[PDB]
Amino acid sequence: VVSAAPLATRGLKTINFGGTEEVVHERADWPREKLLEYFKNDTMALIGYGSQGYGQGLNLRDNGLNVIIGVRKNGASWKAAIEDGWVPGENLFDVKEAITKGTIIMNLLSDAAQSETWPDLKPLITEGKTLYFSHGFSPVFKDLTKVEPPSNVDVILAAPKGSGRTVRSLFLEGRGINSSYAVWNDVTGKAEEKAIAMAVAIGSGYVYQTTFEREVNSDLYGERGCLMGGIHGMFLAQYEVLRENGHTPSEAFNETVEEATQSLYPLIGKYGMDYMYDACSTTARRGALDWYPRFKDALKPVFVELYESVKNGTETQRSLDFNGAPDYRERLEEELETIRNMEIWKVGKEVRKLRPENQ
Amino acid sequence: VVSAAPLATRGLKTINFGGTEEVVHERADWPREKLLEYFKNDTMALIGYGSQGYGQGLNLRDNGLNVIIGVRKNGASWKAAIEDGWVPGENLFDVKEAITKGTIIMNLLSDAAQSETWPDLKPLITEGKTLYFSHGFSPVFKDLTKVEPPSNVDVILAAPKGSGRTVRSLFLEGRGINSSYAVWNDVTGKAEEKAIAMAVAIGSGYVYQTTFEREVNSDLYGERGCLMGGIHGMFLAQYEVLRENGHTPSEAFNETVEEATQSLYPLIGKYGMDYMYDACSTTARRGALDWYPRFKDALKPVFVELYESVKNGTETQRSLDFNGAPDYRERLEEELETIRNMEIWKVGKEVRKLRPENQ
Ligand SMILES: NC(=O)C1=CN([C@@H]2O[C@H](COP(=O)(O)OP(=O)(O)OC[C@H]3O[C@@H](n4cnc5c(N)ncnc54)[C@H](OP(=O)(O)O)[C@@H]3O)[C@@H](O)[C@H]2O)C=CC1
Ligand SMILES: NC(=O)C1=CN([C@@H]2O[C@H](COP(=O)(O)OP(=O)(O)OC[C@H]3O[C@@H](n4cnc5c(N)ncnc54)[C@H](OP(=O)(O)O)[C@@H]3O)[C@@H](O)[C@H]2O)C=CC1
Ligand SMILES: [Mg+2]
Ligand SMILES: [Mg+2]
Ligand SMILES: [Mg+2]
Ligand SMILES: [Mg+2]
Repeated sequence: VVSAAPLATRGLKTINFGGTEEVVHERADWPREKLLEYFKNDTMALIGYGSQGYGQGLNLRDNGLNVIIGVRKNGASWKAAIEDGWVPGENLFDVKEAITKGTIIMNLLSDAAQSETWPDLKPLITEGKTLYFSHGFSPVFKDLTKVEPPSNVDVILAAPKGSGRTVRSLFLEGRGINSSYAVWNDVTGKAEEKAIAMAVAIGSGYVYQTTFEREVNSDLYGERGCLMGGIHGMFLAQYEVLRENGHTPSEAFNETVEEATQSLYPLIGKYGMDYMYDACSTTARRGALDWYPRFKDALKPVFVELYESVKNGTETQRSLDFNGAPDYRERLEEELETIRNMEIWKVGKEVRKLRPENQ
Repeated sequence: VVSAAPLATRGLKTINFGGTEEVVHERADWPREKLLEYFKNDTMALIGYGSQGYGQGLNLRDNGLNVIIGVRKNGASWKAAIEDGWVPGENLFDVKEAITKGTIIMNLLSDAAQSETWPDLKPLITEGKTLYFSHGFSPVFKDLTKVEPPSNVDVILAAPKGSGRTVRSLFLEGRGINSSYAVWNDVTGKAEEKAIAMAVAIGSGYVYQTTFEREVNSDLYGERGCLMGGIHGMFLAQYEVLRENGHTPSEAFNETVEEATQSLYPLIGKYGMDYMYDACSTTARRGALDWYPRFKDALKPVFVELYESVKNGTETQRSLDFNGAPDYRERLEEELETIRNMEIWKVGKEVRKLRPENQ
């Protein structure tokens, strides 16, 4: 087996992250007036209107860039875009018409739909246009997705590390979700610059460098891990043991979910894990130092196995097969309903309702 | 084996938490004018000045209640109290002098020190005084702690389910950390009223009923689990596998910690797990739905181990031994230092410095 060329500083500004210098761009490198000048002849055609099309699109619109939306006419996204103020015929079109109008084509359809639609959209990404992704899913797993970007266009990526809903809300607050950028194909000598400028234009906080392959392996891993799948499994397991030993729902929920999200996890994020430890009792410190190695070892096998499911392509197959179905929306909502109806989340609805700021 | 008596509704106001009625009190039940009248002849002597002494004491002081601090003279607590505006000889004294002046003795020493000082403090908690804890640790594990509260005083508990730093900061926003309340001994018929009034007076959000035994068991189990020990272990294991497969630190940290605390975990806390899932991509939802039952299954044995270590007394014994040492501050700090110097947390420093709100 073969190794991989490292990410290259190229003499650019860098930050030392715990022993590795990484390429990093910050908002002051791309102020609003500069972005407007840089893109003054461009049209961002944003294809798709999931939460990334929402957060990236509305941030581009607010920053004054010439952005339009392309989605299946009279589908769900179409109406969702209308209710965010995109006007059919002005800056909301069907997919083919948006691509004809745009110079930068932001493929923000579902990863499954990126594969399904690609035979039809590829002839429209002509010379002089730029093809943009927010995930390496489609072009990297070509054996399963059949997505081959044309060799005569720049192919760039900007990947916000957060929910599209928080890409929007943080930007409104003066904050911002971090983004990866990557170049998959550079034909002009400007793909990188466009990827970094795009990354700032969509409201990112800081931008750091990756590759399409690194990004898709990280992303697929994390969302299945602690970002979404792990944290939920953790909550479910801890809550169940408490309920089986007699603890009332309110007690078990406050000791599992509420204390975490309303107190301790925000301290981790504001000041780091040691600060959060030091903000709790000597008892909880002794207890937490005792048991985090036991939790690390219980989960490490699960994590190296999940990374394998990502690398070999199983998780990609799963998503292509489930989300590639026309009724994917209806059956995903079925499984979300199962989450909704678990005791722990029925209890959560009541706990949240009692918060002083919801009264 | 022996069973236990359930919690008693007693025909009080109740809230249904997923099929269980629970005694819940709200701030509206104790308006500020009521509180200040109810406690007008009392003195809260608050013993200790960790996070809870800081959070509860300053909330009582700002609320207008007659609170004083009692801590070892010229130690760390004493220094911090003086910085927080407590005045020696006015509302800041040593432990014995404070107890002598108080009518409600809030024992907020470390759970190891509660056991160490208890033979000297017990004779000072005389008839007409009230003993108060924020943790069932001492009286419930009497065979290990040797804490036996006097039979002629009320003994009560209000346990804020969050760090004392958050008890303080939420109070200053008109929010609040929720509290358990419980009664160990009631010789007046007024112990419950007092525990609930204290829970509200120290700044709690809503107050639900528990017992001393139920509180300490769920509490010790919670902090060792996903509250502090469990979330740390998950972070370390997920981050290590990523670093073991070549991902840069900024990528591995963002895909593990930053996106979690800055984006997705706040969504869980504000609207529940299903809302968070629906705010993410169709690929993320497919993966999270495929893996949360796997993480639950891999973790639940660790949690049945944890609850048994809490139940039988190993955890309490562990904390009594380690924290009861005189140099507990520097011994605990040393272990906190290993955390600070972990690659993941050194990286997090630079990640946090790059946030736009921190410029
Ligand atoms: N968020 C939290 O902190 C929570 C804690 N609780 C409970 O609240 C109580 C207080 O916890 P917390 O505020 O964290 O306190 P800590 O665990 O941080 O204990 C620190 C306090 O203990 C004193 N102390 C320690 N050893 C001794 C000793 N040998 N003799 C005399 N005093 C001593 C310290 O004085 P010095 O500076 O001189 O060492 C200081 O006032 C505990 O029952 C805890 O379980 C409840 C909910 C959560
Ligand atoms: N927070 C996030 O969502 C993040 C996601 N990304 C990446 O951004 C991209 C978009 O994700 P996200 O915004 O969540 O979108 P979703 O995964 O929710 O996809 C929804 C969009 O796909 C369209 N679509 C679905 N099926 C089809 C189909 N058969 N034909 C045409 N259009 C279809 C929908 O239109 P319709 O209503 O008509 O079905 C809608 O516009 C992905 O590459 C994702 O991995 C990047 C960072 C994080
Ligand atoms: Mg991600
Ligand atoms: Mg607690
Ligand atoms: Mg505790
Ligand atoms: Mg993804």
